[PDB]
Amino acid sequence: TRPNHTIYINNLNSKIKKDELKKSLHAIFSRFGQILDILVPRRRRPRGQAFVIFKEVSSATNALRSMQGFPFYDKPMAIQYAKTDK
RNA sequence: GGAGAUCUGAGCCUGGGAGCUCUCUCC
Repeated sequence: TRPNHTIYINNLNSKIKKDELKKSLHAIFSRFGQILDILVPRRRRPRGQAFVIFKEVSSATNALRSMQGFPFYDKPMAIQYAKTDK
């Protein structure tokens, strides 16, 4: 995997509802750059992962570095570059 | 077809979870 516009965040707190996770993510990650969209996809079992698509790859890079392992709803975020740019 | 829905619909697969397929709702 290599840098791209989208970051993949797993290990989120599934106890939080979708909309509240999307807005918290937007408020914290918008600090690094303009965000085009945030996806919290529906999966077979409790959704605990999201995609944040920044407008500039530089924003995804600093975000990936700064917020790596940072507590988010009492759970440390595990951040990656998306396998496929979204 | 499109858009949504399960810690609050479901069966498989996985067995150190970015998997597949259904069902339902709306257009």
